[PDB]
Amino acid sequence: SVEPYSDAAFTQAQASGAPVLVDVYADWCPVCKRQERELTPLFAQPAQRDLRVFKVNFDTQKAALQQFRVSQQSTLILYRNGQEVRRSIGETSPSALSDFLTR
Repeated sequence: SVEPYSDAAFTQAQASGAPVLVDVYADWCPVCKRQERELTPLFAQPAQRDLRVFKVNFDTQKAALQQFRVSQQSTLILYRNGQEVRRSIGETSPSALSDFLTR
């Protein structure tokens, strides 16, 4: 699933046991645009079937940025079982983004 970040939906996703992707975007970022392109089909693939994606708007959700220790748009943070596994900034290789979600 893909949904806008909110406190309540994020906390419920983290308590669910499912993997969670925090995707920090900006409406005027060509990298972000580019990422979104390549991530959208990856989100629909069977290996991603349990992934809960939250889109954090860099411009409007500043409390979320502090929580996630995020200083740049195009940051991706992957959680499993409620704990951060890895993060990535600015990556636009389709194979690298696939592997970021999969490994």
